[PDB]
Amino acid sequence: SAGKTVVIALGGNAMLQAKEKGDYDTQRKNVEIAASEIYKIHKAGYKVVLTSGNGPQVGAIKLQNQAAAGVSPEMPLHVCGAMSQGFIGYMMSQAMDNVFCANNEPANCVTCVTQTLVDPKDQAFTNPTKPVGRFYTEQEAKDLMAANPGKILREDAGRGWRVVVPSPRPLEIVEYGVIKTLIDNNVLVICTNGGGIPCKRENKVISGVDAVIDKDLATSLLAKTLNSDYLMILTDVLNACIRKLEEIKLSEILALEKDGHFAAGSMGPKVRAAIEFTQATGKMSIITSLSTAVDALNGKCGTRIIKD
Amino acid sequence: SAGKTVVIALGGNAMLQAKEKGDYDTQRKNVEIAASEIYKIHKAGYKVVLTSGNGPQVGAIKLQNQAAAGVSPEMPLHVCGAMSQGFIGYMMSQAMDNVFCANNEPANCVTCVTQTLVDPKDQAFTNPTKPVGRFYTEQEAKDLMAANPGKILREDAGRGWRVVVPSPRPLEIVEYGVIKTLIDNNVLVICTNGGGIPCKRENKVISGVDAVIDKDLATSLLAKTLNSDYLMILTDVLNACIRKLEEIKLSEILALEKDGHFAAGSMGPKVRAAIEFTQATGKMSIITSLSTAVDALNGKCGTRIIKD
Ligand SMILES: *SC(=S)N(CC)CC
Ligand SMILES: CCN(CC)C(=S)S
Repeated sequence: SAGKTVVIALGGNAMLQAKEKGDYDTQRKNVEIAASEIYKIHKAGYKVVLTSGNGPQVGAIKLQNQAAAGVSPEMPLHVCGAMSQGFIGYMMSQAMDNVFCANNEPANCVTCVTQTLVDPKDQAFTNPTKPVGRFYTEQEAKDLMAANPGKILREDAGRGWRVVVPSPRPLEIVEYGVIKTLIDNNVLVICTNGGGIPCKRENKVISGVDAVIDKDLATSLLAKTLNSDYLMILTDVLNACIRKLEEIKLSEILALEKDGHFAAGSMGPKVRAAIEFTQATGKMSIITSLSTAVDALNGKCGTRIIKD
Repeated sequence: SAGKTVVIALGGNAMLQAKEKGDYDTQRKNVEIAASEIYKIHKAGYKVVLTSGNGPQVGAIKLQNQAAAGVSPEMPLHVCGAMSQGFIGYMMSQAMDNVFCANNEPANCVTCVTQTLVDPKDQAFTNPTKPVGRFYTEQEAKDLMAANPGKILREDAGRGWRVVVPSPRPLEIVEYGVIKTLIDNNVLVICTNGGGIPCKRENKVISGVDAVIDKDLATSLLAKTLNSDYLMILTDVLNACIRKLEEIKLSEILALEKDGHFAAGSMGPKVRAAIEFTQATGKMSIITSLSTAVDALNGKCGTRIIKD
């Protein structure tokens, strides 16, 4: 209630380790591991807003929706997104309620279904870039496409090939006002799972567009709207590398960015979201592993991005 | 801020009319027509908690998970419920946002993923009861029940066959405290979609159990815990009939239930629900149609159950 606010973005490893399978039990066990790292942040007295990504979960749901179109009507990707929030938000808040009760603190936590407005004219709708669901073999992918020419797949960090979808820039977290209310009251809020159900607003009406927003760009948005004290991005990497970055200034990480020093790995969007947050608020952004989250806040490690 | 609280439970006709197929646009429209009716109550200045049922939606998701098992990991019933909460909740909060903005009130609504504790030793777990998904033929039910020995199907109000799942009585809404924080702050809250994801607690750890909870009892319990000033079960039918029932007594409606006046149709749990709320709270339960929600509160029509 006097504690500072940290907005924390979980990554894949909160549910799926290096190419496990997305069965419920595997994911829950992963989420219970994450929930104990996050609790420490709560215990240290910070107010927490928890987001996460979508990739495998919405991918799997859209896959189940194609594979069963014969039997049950097929749902659009935005509706699949909605279902992923239900699912992810469910594991998250169940795992957080158990860690709460495992420390004899009454459960006080919610997941909010979350819409995120985007520009329908965004170039991302002509150019899918965001990998989702399962990994396929180069040859497995090559032929999956020959079957369904609509389907686009691409090679994902070398690990294999993946279905790819539109990933527009997030403009507004629709439920922003309620989230703010909930942290003002010290609720551990879970939301913006997978970046929010992409939508557009067109003369006073919101409707779902088919896409998966970047979990980092969208969490940066939310964090800066909430005028949060910290932005944390949680990976399975100990540091954002280029060499690794420890405490680093906005000026520097900026020059390092425009010189394509992050152009390879998956760190490009994360670095971009840290930068945007620190530019907009002047407060610190952190990129560390799920496993060193408290320590980063404490100054002990991670990449901490700071104002000039 | 000054408004009384009404806890409102939507029925099927909220998302599916009779003989409609459960694709997205069909469901969105029905939701949109209900958002319109519910927005009158908000305008009248009531504090609104919105709940709904699940049956056709969670059934569909479970059928998708079954049908796509060769390709994607099939998820348990409780997870499928959470996914339906995300989908219904999304549709509902988006319609609500749209009505608000249509009438120049900025949006202020959210859907909360909800868990409902139940007793793992409820008799319903070994006597599957709650119908779910789409209607089959006597023909179509036995093939399924024989290619699936353990699939269970039964008739339902005289229209055809349907999968059947444990329907345990609800003991507690886990997110209750956060829901109450929300109406206290004048957020139109949508929760308990289909009665909430059935869970059990043992040893201070919550875990999903494979059921589907009757939406009405769960809202009755929610309203009862919230100390709502009203309980509204909305249906497509306009009175809890047997003689027409207008404003009626707790003494009397109780008797009619015992003289078995609702017993075989589709009212039993709804009247039980209301009786139980008014009984524990001395507050008014209502059972009108969607088309007459305001009018009912406006003490024009309905079934208005009242204490002696
Ligand atoms: S940073 C850096 S150099 N690495 C690889 C050891 C992080 C995986
Ligand atoms: C009772 C029929 N009706 C209006 C005539 C609705 S269910 S909306």
